[PDB]
Amino acid sequence: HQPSDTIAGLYEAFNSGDLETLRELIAPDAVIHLPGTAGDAEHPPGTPRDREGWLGVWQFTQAFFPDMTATVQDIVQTGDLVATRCVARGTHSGRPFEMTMLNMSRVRDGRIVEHWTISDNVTMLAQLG
Amino acid sequence: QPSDTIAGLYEAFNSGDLETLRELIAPDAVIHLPGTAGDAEHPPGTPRDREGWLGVWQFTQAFFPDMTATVQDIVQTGDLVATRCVARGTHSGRPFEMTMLNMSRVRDGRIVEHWTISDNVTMLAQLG
Repeated sequence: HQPSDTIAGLYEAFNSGDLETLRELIAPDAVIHLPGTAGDAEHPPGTPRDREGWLGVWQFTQAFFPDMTATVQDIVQTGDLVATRCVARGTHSGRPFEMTMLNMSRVRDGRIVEHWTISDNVTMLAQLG
Repeated sequence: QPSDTIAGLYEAFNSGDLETLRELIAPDAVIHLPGTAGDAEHPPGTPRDREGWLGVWQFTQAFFPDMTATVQDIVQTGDLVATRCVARGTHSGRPFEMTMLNMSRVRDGRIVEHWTISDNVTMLAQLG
């Protein structure tokens, strides 16, 4: 049950802003598949990022939603693959939101080497405006 | 096994097999669809039942008639199965590949709870 612990540790580390732990738990050359909403001028929607590309997108999103946190609701493991359902909770200008996130991660030697994630952005927008 | 149920579900969606879909999904299943599947009558974040889900899926089938969903990775622990799928098709001569992530609870060989989200923005970018 080591891969499960890695992924639980990842979301803890994102919530705390713990860069050191993030960089231990994610390989520098990990293949990170972010959703099309994270697409931009240099990286069109289908294009994988590396670790620091992912942490860059995370930091941008944190600037807009400084109190956003992720809590793991379900976790399943088979071999080196871990899938998770999380709920991202925050407020925008004092109005609370709850958004589902689904993730799939490959873990090797206690580090993330591949990750897919998608968030329910439309449901979150509906709750705010 | 729960893995077999979920593999059978995506086969049945690909073939348009309503009878098998209704065998594999309980009528009272709790289906958490993304906000994109929200509607005037069903606001975003409201769960649907089976027939609500099959209603949304039938619209999506009619809109992308050559789209298929293929299970790429599947993980199982107890009654929970998560899957990563790729939805592939050519729509009006433009090819597309979009990731889908799903999580299902299976009980007595039927889906009783399901969460799904698709990478719609990536798909739209590939078509326009």
